[PDB]
Parts: sequence; structure tokens; C-alpha cells
Amino acid sequence: IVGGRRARPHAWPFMVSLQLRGGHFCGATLIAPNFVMSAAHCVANVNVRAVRVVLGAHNLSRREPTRQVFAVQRIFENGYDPVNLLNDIVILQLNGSATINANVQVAQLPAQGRRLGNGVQCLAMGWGLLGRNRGIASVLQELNVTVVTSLCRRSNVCTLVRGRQAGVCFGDSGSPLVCNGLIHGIASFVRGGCASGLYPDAFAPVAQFVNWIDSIIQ
Amino acid sequence: AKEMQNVPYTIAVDGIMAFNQSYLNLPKDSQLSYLDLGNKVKALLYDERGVTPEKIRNAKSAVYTITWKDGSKKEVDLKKDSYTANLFDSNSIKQIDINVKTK
Amino acid sequence: IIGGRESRPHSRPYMAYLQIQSPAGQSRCGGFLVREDFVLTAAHCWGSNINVTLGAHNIQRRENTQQHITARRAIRHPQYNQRTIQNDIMLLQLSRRVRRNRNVNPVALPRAQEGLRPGTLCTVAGWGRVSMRRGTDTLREVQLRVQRDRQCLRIFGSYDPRRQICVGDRRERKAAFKGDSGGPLLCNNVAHGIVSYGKSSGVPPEVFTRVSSFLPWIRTTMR
Repeated sequence: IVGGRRARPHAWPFMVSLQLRGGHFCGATLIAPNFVMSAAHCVANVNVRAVRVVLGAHNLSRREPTRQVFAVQRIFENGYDPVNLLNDIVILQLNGSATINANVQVAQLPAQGRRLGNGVQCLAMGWGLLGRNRGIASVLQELNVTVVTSLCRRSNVCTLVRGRQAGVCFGDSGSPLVCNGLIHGIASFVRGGCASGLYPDAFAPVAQFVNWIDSIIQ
Repeated sequence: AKEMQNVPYTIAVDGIMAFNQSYLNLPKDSQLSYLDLGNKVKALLYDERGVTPEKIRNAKSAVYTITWKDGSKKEVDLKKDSYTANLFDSNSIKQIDINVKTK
Repeated sequence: IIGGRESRPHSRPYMAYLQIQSPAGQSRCGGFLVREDFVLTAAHCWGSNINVTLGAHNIQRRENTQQHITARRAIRHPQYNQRTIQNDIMLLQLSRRVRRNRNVNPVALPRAQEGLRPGTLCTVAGWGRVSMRRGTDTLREVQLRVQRDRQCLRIFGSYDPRRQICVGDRRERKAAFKGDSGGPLLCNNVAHGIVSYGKSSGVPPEVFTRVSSFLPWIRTTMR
């Protein structure tokens, strides 16, 4: 997203844009035909009834007939802690079920309790700022990252790009972290700034919430 | 008009508040991050009350509270360097209340 | 003004309303005319550009009595202390002399150390908010008592009786508040004080700049 590359069109058909008054503000992941998964802080201080959930999008600055738009029917949290940024996950049930096609597909999750060690290669993605120098991204961006444990907490999955200044940025909150084809992270927060090259980006650890997620979507 | 929103804010340092009535300007219908807004709050603190980064780092507490148009409030700890990776609308901020206590 | 009443229109013809603009910000204050070419206010009301309205009652209406004058010079006290809000005084040299009449005329300043005794009843006026939730379009005023210095010494650690005045009874909800900064503390038709600062709750007492402590600088600055 900072220092990444354009995704191939609809390469990640589980990717979702959350929008208010036309503006993308957070990402999300389609986890069932009628359930989207994002970060809790993304909806902590907004009018949820005005949130538009956009699936099948690639370039947010152009008109795309592939897109499917939904409203948020209800939300489910799992003890979000705004002070310490713990449990930063929310599930938004849609006002309907998405049509599953070449542009809109359901993501797949890891098993409960799965912890990823140092060095696992993952892909982050989102429509956030391109570094604030190019502004917000029009085309969905992706970035190759590696899981790290240093300068981080057990309550997060943290990623770094070694050797260059790259990482997630503002607007990427709620977007998935994909490792081995499974959604292991939801973008949560950065330290000091985007793409510092010194601190890892921190994601909500999806695998620690899987039990909870299932009790909502199954 | 329609170019800037004028967000009222107050600053209290050590229980003392100057009695002017002041507003922070944001581009209307724009988006900003907690880094952008935190940096604006820190610049206001320094320019208006001479509060330095070193004074924030060494304060007993240093926060600011966002009142949102939907009525919810969020407290931001100026002593922290962690920022959620989201964007929010400039039109959604109703008030900002900055409070620094050295002890 | 908290706990006050709407002023009788044009009964306080020295009052000035200040609109202050800087890049990406604005402020509102009070002030008072002390000569045809000068308005006294608080230093913390300074900004890049300052518009002065005299002769106003409802500052949200274009009243025929209003005179709008820009500040040619905005002279903060050279030792104004933004940290402690000390030496909180500013002179505005107006771009032109006011048209002096029944609605616009200066207010007298005190003598060298003109006595201001505790218990004296003074009037503070302004267009500041009347609560956390409401402001006002019209000039409002409240009567407040000068306190003994002890009443401010514990709660305001940088309060200096040599340069500041302690005003207001802690058990009343009568005080100056946000937007009243720079307005005068008027005692016996003499501007003894300038609204400066207080508690963020608006509960009294509050701190006024003591005008008599800065008469030399004032005179030097106006001549």
C-alpha cells in the first residue's frame, strides 16, 4: 500500500471496501455470503446505518458494474478494547447475501489457535494511502510482507518489509492479511507513521478469534 | 464556505484554560488520519500554550477527546505513538478538548 | 459570560469584538477601546489577521452602528508567557481612528496603582459562551467581586498578584468564559482588568490581567 504494487483485477475477490459518503475509509473481508469481517475501531465512531459495503471492486475511482453494494444489518464485537487496541475485530452482517461469481468470493480462515512464527511470507493489501504523497489509492494495492515477533505483542500478528520503507497505511485498517491462502490478519495499527522501516505493522490475530467467528457465521 | 469546516477546540494545561474561543480548520468533506489530527493537536499545544514534545512525554497525562457528530467520544493519548490505520471524515468531528497535566 | 444578562444595547460603548484568523484556524475574543486608535485585549487573542468590530450589540447582524476596523498592529507584551498565561496583554493599533459617538468611545484606564480593593463590584461584558452547550449573538454582562489574592493562589499556580487580579466567588455560577478573553473588568467606570483565564469548567474564581501593572508599557506603546 505504501511501496506496494497494483493487484491484478479481482485477484482477491474476498476483498471489501467500506465507504461513507462515497469515501473509502476501511477495508474488510467477505467471510460468508452475508458476513463481512473488519476491525472494530473502523466502526467505533461512525453511523453504521450509512456504511456501504462494496464487494467486487478494483479501481474505486472508476465506475465498475462488477460491484455489489450492501448495507450493514447488525454488528458483532468480541470485547474490543480501544485503550490498548486489543480484540480489534468486528463482524458486519449484511442486509442480504452476495452473489458468488468471478469477482465476489468468500475468504477462508485458519483454525483456532494457529500462531504463525517469524519469517512466514504473507501478502497485505488495501486501498489506503500510497504514502500520502500520491494520496489515497484508486486501484487496490498489494504488498509482500513477512511475519515478525520482535517489537510486538502476543496479542497481534505483526509484519515488516525488510530492507525498504514499505507497509500498510491509513485506509488499510480492516483489510486482510493473507498467509498460505488463509486470512490470518486484519490490519489494526501502525507505530509513529506508515512505512517507518523501524516498527512492524500490527494486525488483529484472526486465528485467535476463529471459534467466536464461527458462532456468528455458522 | 464549503471549503473549510471550523472545529471548536479547547486547551487546558495544569487546570488553566485561556478564555478565547478557538477553531481548527479542516478541508470540508476531506479525510484525515489520527496521525494528521494528532500532529495538528501537538502543533496547537506548542503554539498556543508552549507545550513541547518533551513536556508531553514527561506529563502525568496528555490526552485529547474527540466528540463525533454521532455523539460518541474517543480519548487519544498523546503520549502514545500507535495509530489505528483508518481514515475518518473531516465533517464528522464536532469538538476537540485537549487536556495536559504535568502532575 | 456565564450567569449574566443581555446588556442594554450600546450601554458599553468601549466594547470591541475581535475576529482573529490564521492559516487553518480562527478565534474570537473581546477587547476594549482605550483611545480612538487603540484597543486593549489579551495577548493570547493574537493571530495573523484581526478584525475589530466596535459599536456592536448583535455581532451576528449587520447593525448600522457597527464600525469594522482592521488591526494595523497587534502588539503582544514582549514577555507574554504562553505557558503560564502571564503578561497577558496586547495592544491593537487600529488601521484608522474610530468615529467617536454615543456607541463608540474609549474607556478610562486606572491610575499608577489605582486601588482595587477586595469586595469591589465590577462588571464584565462579552460575547463568549454562556454554557458548555450555548453561545450568544448579543453582548452579555455579569457583576463579579474582586477577591483577596489567596482565593487564586492555590488553584492557579502561576497567578501573580503583582500582575493579575482574582475575580469571582467560587460558590456562584457567574463568570467570564470562552470567547470573553480580552474584555474589560470595569470597576467604577474604569477598566482595571482584562479577562484572561480560569478553570475549564467556568467555575470561579478566574484570573484577570491587572491593567495598572502594565501602564508604563501601555503608554510607551501608544506614543
